[PDB]
Amino acid sequence: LPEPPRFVETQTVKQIWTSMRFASLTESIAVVCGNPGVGKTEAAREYRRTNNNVWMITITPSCASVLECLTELAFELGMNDAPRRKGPLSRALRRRLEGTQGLVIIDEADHLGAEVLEELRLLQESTRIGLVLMGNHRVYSNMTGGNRTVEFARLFSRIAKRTAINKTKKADVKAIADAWQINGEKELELLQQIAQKPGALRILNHSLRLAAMTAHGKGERVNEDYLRQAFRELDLDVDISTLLRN
Amino acid sequence: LPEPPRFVETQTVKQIWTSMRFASLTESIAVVCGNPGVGKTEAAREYRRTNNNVWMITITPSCASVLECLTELAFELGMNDAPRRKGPLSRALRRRLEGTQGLVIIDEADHLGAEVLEELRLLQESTRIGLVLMGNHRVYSNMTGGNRTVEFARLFSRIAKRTAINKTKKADVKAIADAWQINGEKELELLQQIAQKPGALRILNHSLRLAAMTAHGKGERVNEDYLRQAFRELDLDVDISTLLRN
Amino acid sequence: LPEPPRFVETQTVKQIWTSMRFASLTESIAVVCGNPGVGKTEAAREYRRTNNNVWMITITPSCASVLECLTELAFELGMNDAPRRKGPLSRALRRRLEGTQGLVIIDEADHLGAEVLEELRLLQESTRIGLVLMGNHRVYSNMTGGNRTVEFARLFSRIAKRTAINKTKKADVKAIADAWQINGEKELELLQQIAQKPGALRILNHSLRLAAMTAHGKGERVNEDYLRQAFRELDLDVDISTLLRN
Amino acid sequence: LPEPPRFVETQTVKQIWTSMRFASLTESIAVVCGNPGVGKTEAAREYRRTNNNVWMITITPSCASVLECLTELAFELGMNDAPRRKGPLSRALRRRLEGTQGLVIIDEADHLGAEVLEELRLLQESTRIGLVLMGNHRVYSNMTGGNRTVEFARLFSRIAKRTAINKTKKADVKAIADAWQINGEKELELLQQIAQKPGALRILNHSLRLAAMTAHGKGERVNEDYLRQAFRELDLDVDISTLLRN
Amino acid sequence: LPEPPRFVETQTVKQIWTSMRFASLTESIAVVCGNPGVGKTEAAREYRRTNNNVWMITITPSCASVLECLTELAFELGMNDAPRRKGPLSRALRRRLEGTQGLVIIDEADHLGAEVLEELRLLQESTRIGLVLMGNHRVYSNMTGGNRTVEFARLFSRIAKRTAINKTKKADVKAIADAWQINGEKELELLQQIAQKPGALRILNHSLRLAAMTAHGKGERVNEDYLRQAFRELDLDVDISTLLRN
Amino acid sequence: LPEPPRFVETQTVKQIWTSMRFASLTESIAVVCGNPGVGKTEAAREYRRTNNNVWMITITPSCASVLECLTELAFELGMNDAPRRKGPLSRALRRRLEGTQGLVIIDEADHLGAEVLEELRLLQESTRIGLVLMGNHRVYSNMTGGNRTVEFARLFSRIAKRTAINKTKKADVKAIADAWQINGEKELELLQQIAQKPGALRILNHSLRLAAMTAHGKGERVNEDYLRQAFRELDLDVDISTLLRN
Amino acid sequence: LPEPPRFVETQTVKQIWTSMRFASLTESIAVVCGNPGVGKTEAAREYRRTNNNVWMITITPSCASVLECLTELAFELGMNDAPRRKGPLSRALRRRLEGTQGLVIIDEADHLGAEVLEELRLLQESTRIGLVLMGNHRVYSNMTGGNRTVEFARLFSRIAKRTAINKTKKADVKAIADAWQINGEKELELLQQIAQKPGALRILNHSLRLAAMTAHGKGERVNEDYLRQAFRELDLDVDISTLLRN
Amino acid sequence: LPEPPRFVETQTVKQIWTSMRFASLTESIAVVCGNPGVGKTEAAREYRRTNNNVWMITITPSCASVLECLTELAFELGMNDAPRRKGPLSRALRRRLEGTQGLVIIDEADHLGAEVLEELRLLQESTRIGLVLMGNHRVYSNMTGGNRTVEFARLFSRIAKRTAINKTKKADVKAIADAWQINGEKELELLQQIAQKPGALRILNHSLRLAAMTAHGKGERVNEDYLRQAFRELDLDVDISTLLRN
DNA sequence: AAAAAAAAAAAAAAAAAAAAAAAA
DNA sequence: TTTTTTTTTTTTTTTTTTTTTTTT
Ligand SMILES: Nc1ncnc2c1ncn2[C@@H]1O[C@H](COP(=O)(O)OP(=O)(O)OP(=O)(O)O)[C@@H](O)[C@H]1O
Repeated sequence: LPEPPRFVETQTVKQIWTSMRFASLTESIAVVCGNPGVGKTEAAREYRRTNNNVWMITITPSCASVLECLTELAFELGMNDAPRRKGPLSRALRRRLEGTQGLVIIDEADHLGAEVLEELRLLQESTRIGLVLMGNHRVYSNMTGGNRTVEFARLFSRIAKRTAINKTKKADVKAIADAWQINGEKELELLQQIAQKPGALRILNHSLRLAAMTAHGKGERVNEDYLRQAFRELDLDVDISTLLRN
Repeated sequence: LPEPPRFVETQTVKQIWTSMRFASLTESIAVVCGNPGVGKTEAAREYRRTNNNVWMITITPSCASVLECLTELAFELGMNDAPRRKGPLSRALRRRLEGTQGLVIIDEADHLGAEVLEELRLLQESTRIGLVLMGNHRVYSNMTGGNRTVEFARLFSRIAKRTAINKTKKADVKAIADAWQINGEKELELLQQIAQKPGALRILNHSLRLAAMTAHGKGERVNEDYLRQAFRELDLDVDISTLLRN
Repeated sequence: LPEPPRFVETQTVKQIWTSMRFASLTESIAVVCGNPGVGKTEAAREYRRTNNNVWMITITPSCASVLECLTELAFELGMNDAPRRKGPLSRALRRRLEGTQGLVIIDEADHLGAEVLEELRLLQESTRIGLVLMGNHRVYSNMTGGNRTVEFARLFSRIAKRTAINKTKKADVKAIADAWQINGEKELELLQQIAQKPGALRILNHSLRLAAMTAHGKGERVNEDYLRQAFRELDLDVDISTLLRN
Repeated sequence: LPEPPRFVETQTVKQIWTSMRFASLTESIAVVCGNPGVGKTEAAREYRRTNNNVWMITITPSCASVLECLTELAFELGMNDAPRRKGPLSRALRRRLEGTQGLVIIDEADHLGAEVLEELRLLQESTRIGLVLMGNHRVYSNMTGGNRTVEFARLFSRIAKRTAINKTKKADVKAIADAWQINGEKELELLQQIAQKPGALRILNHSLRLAAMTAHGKGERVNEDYLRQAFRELDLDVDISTLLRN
Repeated sequence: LPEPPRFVETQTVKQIWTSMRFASLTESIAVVCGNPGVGKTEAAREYRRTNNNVWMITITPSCASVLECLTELAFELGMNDAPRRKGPLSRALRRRLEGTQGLVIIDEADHLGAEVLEELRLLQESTRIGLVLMGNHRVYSNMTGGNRTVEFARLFSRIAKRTAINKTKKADVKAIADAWQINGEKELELLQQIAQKPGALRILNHSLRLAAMTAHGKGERVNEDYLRQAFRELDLDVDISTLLRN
Repeated sequence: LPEPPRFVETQTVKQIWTSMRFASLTESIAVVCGNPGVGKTEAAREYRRTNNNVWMITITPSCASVLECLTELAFELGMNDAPRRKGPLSRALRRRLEGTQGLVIIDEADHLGAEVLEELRLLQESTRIGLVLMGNHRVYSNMTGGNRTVEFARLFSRIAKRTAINKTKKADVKAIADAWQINGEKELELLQQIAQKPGALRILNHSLRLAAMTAHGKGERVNEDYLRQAFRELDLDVDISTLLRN
Repeated sequence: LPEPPRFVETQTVKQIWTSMRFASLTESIAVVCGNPGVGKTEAAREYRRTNNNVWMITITPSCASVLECLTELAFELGMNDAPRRKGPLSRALRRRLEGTQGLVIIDEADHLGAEVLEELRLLQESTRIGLVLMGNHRVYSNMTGGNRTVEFARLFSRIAKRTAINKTKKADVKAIADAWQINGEKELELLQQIAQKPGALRILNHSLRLAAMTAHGKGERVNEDYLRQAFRELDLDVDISTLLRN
Repeated sequence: LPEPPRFVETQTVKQIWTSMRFASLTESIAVVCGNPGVGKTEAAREYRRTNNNVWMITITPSCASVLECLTELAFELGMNDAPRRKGPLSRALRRRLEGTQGLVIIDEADHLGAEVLEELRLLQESTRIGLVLMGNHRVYSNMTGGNRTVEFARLFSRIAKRTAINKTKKADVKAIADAWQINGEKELELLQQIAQKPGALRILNHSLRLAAMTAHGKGERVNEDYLRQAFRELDLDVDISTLLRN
């Protein structure tokens, strides 16, 4: 019956916000790398919404070059009239970002190459801001493993605080259930089981939203039956590569 | 005598449409991969024609790169003046697709590489639309099987609902026959046999259209004789790799 | 004395033309694969000459990639200003070929790989034209034999009608002899014997042209003697790999 | 005393020129494969010099790929600004060689692989010219011997006339002696003996040139003594793999 | 006391140089293969130093492929900007080497395979230069012995003059002693005995240089004692595979 | 109490250094092969440390191919940006090593095959450096024994000085004891007895270090008791293949 | 009732740990070979878990080659992006393992061939770590017995400490019983008798776990009856090769 | 009249299932070997069908090597894109089977060699699954009899539970008859007599199916007459050896 | 012990034609 | 006009190796 909670401050969200606060305070690059669906992107979005002078961009493979990444950062800054060349855009970003003590949150930073990462590191160094590189466990692995540990030496030195989010914690699903008004022990155990699945918090949110929608359509309250039905839906455990083969 | 039916709503078509509706509502990526000639592309085309704010593109090996796939998507959107660079085109697609709650159906998505699939994934994430990847069993097999379950981890994580179409069901051919005005039990059995041949509805439609054309030319009604003649035609059981040796 | 016939409509030519007409009407891929020198390439050329909206290309190993094959198809279309990229060229071909109900005859289609064949079948599907793959037994043997029957599954399902030309039939050589004004039973027997040689119809044409040229030079009518002299020429039965050894 | 004859029209040269004329007239591939030092390369060079619209290239192992062989052919054609890709170069060759009824002489053609030979065959077919292939017995042995006769089936069918040069005939050495002003019966017998050695005509030419140079230096006429001295030179009968052992 | 002679024109050097001049004049391939330490490499180096338009390369097992061998030849030619592909490099070598009547000296030619030797032979044929191949008995043994006499048939036919250097002759050591200011009969006998050892002239030069260095250090003239001490050094007659066992 | 000596100059070390100086001066290949644990590798390492323009590499079975051995040599040279192909890397090594009169110490050279040994031999010949092969008796045994004395003929001829180290000499262990401050006659006899054990100097060093560590832990001086305890340790006389059986 | 102990520090475990510590300190190869089921692999695993900079790999017959064994070691090191060639992987291992003074425990080292054992020995030499070879009596028997004591001479010389585990000792089973809370003298005697059976500690662990499971299911305490039932199970005394015959 | 039962849960099937459960629980290898046709393979297949995370492969002499056996195991796992090398395939199997608590049943394991059995044992050890060897008495006889019991010592120690199936038991045929709706005492005696014949359950099933087919053809019920006729059929007592010679 | 066959397959160039948008 | 870039790619192979097995 109640409207779904758009965002809840879980333990993982609190840790990620602490990492971003440290990055903005010490003015050094921070790495927030975790497995998919652990609450990273929504934590970054909520941090951007609730904190002034915080700018967040995502790195698509189309915006994975220096000019396109700088243009994305400028568009996030509101500089809709930014120059379309590398040098003028870099200088405009240096002028606009300086003196703000901001926090440029590079979501999906694993797509960044060496040149773009060097450009971002130089921008942070000459701007004195926080640069939170996000993504998956490839963010750290890109800066280590042979020739990459000497080319990325300066960038790896800039990294002050690094956070690894392996799996969604029990406190996270507990907070989500509390925000969803769920009290049943069986329901909590089912939510915890859904959490350990790949795409942890995404699958948890999909199951919760589908169960809430089904209960609202049927005019009843959400219980373990609706959660189980939603989790059995989505065909998560379907080996569809073998279904077509056989 | 009556005109052939352009499209008939079948069980497989209904399941695919349910998957599309779920993808558009939940705003998460869905996978619809089936064996050749099971009714995926035609159902997707009918969904696009009957529903507003629904966009369909096909992924040829020529349009299997980020720039070309984004250009195809823009051309589907009606943005005939789309930018020719990766970044500006991605931003234009983000502005155009946002706020529509649409459904971008990526037909033949098995041709997409890691880069293009990742870019489309990020576009869906930052746009809040539904992405329906189609093709064959290789769509799922690309995202699983070793090193590709950690590179495609995030893309696998967004996948909300996946639908398997191994072979066309009896209800599908029953609906096709009813739309074709076929009542004979022998004709129904012949259609059922025709469906299980490789390329189920491709061969079924070819045989039905040929039988109808032959009957109309001869001025008679369609019966089992014309169906059998059409099925014996098309040389499906011709091992044309051995008619030359022997 | 009479001028040689540049082309004669025969049984093999009639069957190949029936296959091409079926491919153009049903708008589905057709395969015309036979042994060398049976009357396939000339049949396709004559079909292109006598039928409008019919475009024929040959696939050299240099034009066996997607970009080069699409450029060859565009040049056949008269699009001498075709784009030099894969995507723009594919879209230009989609625009130009659409609405014509044409017939793209891919001569020597055995050279095409999986990528180019997949691109061509997708172009045919999105354009609603007839695609005729031509060549030798490898045209079909490429789409069967293990992993190639599941990668080429959709393309194999596209194949509506497949025609095998193992050896030149008796009616074919009879029609050619009639076009060459040959009545002698011994001459017909010699022509039939010449046909069964490898490179059947090429050897037939070479022998006929040589005999006609020699008879015209000598001022006499063509008879079995000139045919025998021409056939004993061309050194068909010369084991030239053992003449050097011995 | 008289200057050596650069080229003399021997019987083998006449046969090779007849094969070349037949290939250029019939517009079909011809094979001229013989033992080393029989006069094939010099006959081809003289044919190219004395006949217009005749182009000759040689196939080194570096120029044994499609792009490099096509570039060699273009450079022979005088197209010094030829494109550096397979497709554009093939199309440029098709445009330039078409309408000339020329004769593309492929010297050392046994080095061509299946791909390059197939491309050259298709170029000849779509250009209507004469392709002449030479080398050693491996030219024919490449297109025969099991799987090689079904892969090279079309190319073997193209072959109109094939000429074998096992060893230089008595007429060849007779013509060479006549051009060299040699009348002695012992000298003719010695030249015939020199011919039967491996590398027949190369050894013959080397011996004749050495004898002529020695006679000119000594101010005398060439006789059997100088021929014998030259033939005992060149160390043909030196088992140098055993001279080091013993 | 006097400085050692860098190079002395021995009888073996004279014979090798005669072979080089014959190869450069006749413009045909020559082979100079002999046992280790006989003076072939130094003779080639001195010929390159004292004669213009003479190019010498050595064939390491890394430079035993067509591309690397052609790059070595180009670097010897001074073409420091040679193309890195097979075809363009071959054409550049053809253009640069043509019209010079040079002498491409292939040291250690026994490492060349069939492909590289074939390419070098065709380069010499189409360039009209002299190709000199050195090494050991395996240079000729590679072109004879079964299937190797028919694959290497043309290359064997090209060979104009082949020179065998089994062991250094008495004239060689006599000239070396004369250049070294050695007159004692015992010293001459000791040098002759040193020559017959494996690595004839390598050991001879090493012993002479060591004796001269020791005499210069002691301030005396070189005599039989110093040569004997040097020859007893170098541990030539040490069965070092048995000193460890016993 | 005193720190262990890192390295001590002994008779075997002096002989090996004399061989290395001879190889670097004469610019010819030298062989230093001996039984395991005789002081070869440490002598080579100390020579590299104390002498400029001296480069040492070891040949692991993975680095026993031409490309990998050349890459090892380049990495020893400091060429961290060396090319990854055989030819360019060989030319880079030729350029870098030339004009230095250096000494390439090939430790564990018995793992090199014919190809890699030939490449290193030609590199030394074209560079005028000292190639000091090292290892065990197989270094020489690979170059003799039938067909191996004619394939390795040039390499064997180039071997200037070969040094055999069967067992560590009495002077070697005497110098080691002097560096270890050992005066007891019983201790000297025990060290000599330890020397004759297999892995002579490895075992001697292990025993000395263990005795010194035990004495330092107990606060006493090293005597015969500690050496005997260390030698009874290390379980050299344990027939561990019969302990498990019994 | 109490949970089973995952690991107990037996006397054999203490001896194996002493050997591993000696190998890591002395930086020399150690051998831990014994009869199966004595407590070797679990001791190595526990040592790896409790000590930092300790890497343990196992040698399957598929991982018995140099490349696969080095890849196994790299994967144990944590570099999932290790190069797949012999040389680059060896250099990456040398770089990563250097400066750590680690302990690479090669479990099941009896499967290693001469090449792989030599490569691991050289890696340990150039890295200064402790290589602990494990397995059965064949580990030593591979390095002794004729030709194998001279090829494996260096590897045998580098073996610092070798430890024999013939059978599980009384102290080991006493410690296991103490960790299992077993006090009965009859139970202790039964455990001792179980130990002397082949596969000593595997059988002991299986019997103890089955007895504990049966007691927990029946709600009683483990005594002599449950251990006797478990030992009579597992069908150790079943001559199953004679049951089928009779 | 009733359809034949596909499977019946017999006493032998129950014992085999108990052995498989024990193997999957104790995480140790189990051996299920018996006489041919005693209900082993079908019991294993039924257990695989009715249990999750259970994988069954058969070992034929074609797939009796390490690479092919691992490929078959991977194909059973559904990894149709498994690597083709020994090491990568072994690592992929280790990653896929780890944590699944699986049970790999190796049907007809007597064909496995020492290398493949060792690889499977190490895979089970490092994966913690249940390896069920299967076949005939050779499975155990390969692990005992001299040198085979010291080479297979570890594998023999790994074997937890071994089950012998000498012949089909009375309860087995009783359950089969009950599932086949047979009540006659004479029919039961005939089935029992059929069971003791070689190929016990294969022969019993063949006789029962033939009798049922004959009864259905004649429209009567199965009784002793039909079973006797079926048993006299199949030529079980026909000695082919003596009829042909005589 | 010796010769031949059938793969996987992974790292490394390099090089050349085509727009193609934008600022002064 | 003048320039600045820029980026996107598409093909070019090229090699180096790395077993895997299979038989005689
Ligand atoms: N429970 C059962 N009910 C009916 N038939 C059975 C049953 N178990 C086995 N069979 C029959 O046994 C035959 C083959 O299975 P079975 O286990 O006897 O083979 P096997 O000789 O052990 O096999 P292999 O030696 O190849 O592993 C079939 O005819 C099958 O019908």
